[PDB]
Amino acid sequence: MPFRFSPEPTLEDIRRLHAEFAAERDWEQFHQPRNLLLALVGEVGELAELFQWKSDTEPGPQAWPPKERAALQEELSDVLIYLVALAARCHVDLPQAVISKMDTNRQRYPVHLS
Amino acid sequence: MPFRFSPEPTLEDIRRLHAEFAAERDWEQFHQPRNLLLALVGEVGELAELFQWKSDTEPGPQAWPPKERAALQEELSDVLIYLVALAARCHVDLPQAVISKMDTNRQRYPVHLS
Amino acid sequence: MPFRFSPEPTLEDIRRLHAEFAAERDWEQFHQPRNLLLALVGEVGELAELFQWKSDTEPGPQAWPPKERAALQEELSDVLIYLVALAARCHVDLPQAVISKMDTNRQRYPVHL
Amino acid sequence: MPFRFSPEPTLEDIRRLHAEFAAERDWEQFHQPRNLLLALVGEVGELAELFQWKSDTEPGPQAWPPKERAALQEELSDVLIYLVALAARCHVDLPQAVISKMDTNRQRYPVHL
Ligand SMILES: Nc1ccn([C@H]2C[C@H](O)[C@@H](COP(=O)(O)O)O2)c(=O)n1
Ligand SMILES: Nc1ccn([C@H]2C[C@H](O)[C@@H](COP(=O)(O)O)O2)c(=O)n1
Ligand SMILES: Nc1ccn([C@H]2C[C@H](O)[C@@H](COP(=O)(O)O)O2)c(=O)n1
Ligand SMILES: Nc1ccn([C@H]2C[C@H](O)[C@@H](COP(=O)(O)O)O2)c(=O)n1
Ligand SMILES: [Mg+2]
Ligand SMILES: [Mg+2]
Ligand SMILES: [Mg+2]
Ligand SMILES: [Mg+2]
Repeated sequence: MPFRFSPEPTLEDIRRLHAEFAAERDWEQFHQPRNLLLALVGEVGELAELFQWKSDTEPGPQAWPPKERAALQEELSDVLIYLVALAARCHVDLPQAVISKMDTNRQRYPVHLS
Repeated sequence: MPFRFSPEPTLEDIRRLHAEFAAERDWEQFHQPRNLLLALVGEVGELAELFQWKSDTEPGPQAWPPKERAALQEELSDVLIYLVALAARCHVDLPQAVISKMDTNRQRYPVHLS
Repeated sequence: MPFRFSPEPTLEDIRRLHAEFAAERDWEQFHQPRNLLLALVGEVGELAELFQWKSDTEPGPQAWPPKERAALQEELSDVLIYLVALAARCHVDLPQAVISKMDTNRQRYPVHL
Repeated sequence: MPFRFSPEPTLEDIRRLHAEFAAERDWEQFHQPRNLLLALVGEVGELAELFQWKSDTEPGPQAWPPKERAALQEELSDVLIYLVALAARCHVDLPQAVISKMDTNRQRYPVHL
């Protein structure tokens, strides 16, 4: 059956949620751009660890066991949360940046040359 | 003045945009989970390169020159695009995964213990 | 007091040690190039975690506390071990590759500029 | 024909070579621990880029074409050079740390299990 994401939360919603979470704990001081970037790298590491010993032939993530699916959800989420936090801290409008990048991607790879 | 993201595109919008982009070029074959993960790692590398030689004291990303701001927008976007693609390819509902992770984050770090 | 690395183990020594370690456990099957690369990325993550919340002003790694020095030693080592394993699995002569790269680095960055 | 690394350069040799390279260009200022770490992450990205679109079935890195072998040598080397630089900047004796980690690895993964 066709797979889709839920319509919410949006990236703005996530930005706002993370900002409130950090503000309640007085963590703004820890959230400088290079801290957030290094935290992002750490979470990408954790995500990679889930895949590192998977063979070419064994079942893919759609079929992993419950505890492994849970970990996968969690690490994908941790990466997104820091990416949002980082983008916001740099005053980058991430949704609109993605539109611009996708337009650039189309120009670099025209369908008739691929 | 207060900074916010635009309300669109949503993560579902980005998922759909990337899927159409890949489908037009017959790239589904290249987009297996471990390919997407390695591409994500590559983009995180490019993002890190923008920050690597910045000193502690010099101005932050909010004040970088136009070409550096453009690169920053682009690499943040490339990371998000592959993260979305990866989540979708694993049938993870990324927005709802983030809600669950944020709830877990609150439980691990109660405000009165921090 | 001048800082230096110890003269051993060499990269070849590390290669041989890791290969024997893996061979004793019948782990050759797990050590394909893309597995090793992803494991390397994981260990780079662990290394980054040690630095992620450090401020500009607090003490630097030369002065970290004992437990943090120990963790730093361990994660730097984990990165090196997988890098060696990956290079060896690809039949790349890593020490000689480094010489070649350093030569190229000199050319790209002339001293007078 | 057995695969081995060359016996030189050693990690100490690489340390000394990189330190002189940086010192000649007055780059000590750029080489703070977190700069070196981020540069390392960048080079791990470049390494990953070489592998990212490879299929399961096409030839593996032992059999890659000449230009791809050259790139692989270079990116493996870039990762090693920054790892050495970072370890040295933190006054970590990387060869001896690796021995300690390998010992710990043996304990965590006993051969009989
Ligand atoms: N200083 C911190 C600590 C945690 N988190 C949030 C974001 C991640 O989703 C998660 C990571 O938590 P941990 O590093 O405890 O696993 O918690 C945060 O934003 N800032
Ligand atoms: N096989 C590919 C090649 C490119 N891209 C898209 C996603 C990134 O935003 C950007 C990366 O392009 P490049 O690797 O050419 O810089 O293009 C993709 O989804 N799949
Ligand atoms: N399949 C494995 C598991 C572990 N290790 C070694 C290399 C690292 O130095 C350390 C990583 O162990 P862990 O992932 O248990 O921390 O042990 C290895 O070579 N291959
Ligand atoms: N500030 C710098 C710039 C370059 N390099 C060296 C280490 C790497 O092997 C290579 C990276 O160069 P580039 O980033 O120009 O590819 O050159 C370095 O040690 N310090
Ligand atoms: Mg995590
Ligand atoms: Mg990019
Ligand atoms: Mg480790
Ligand atoms: Mg490089």
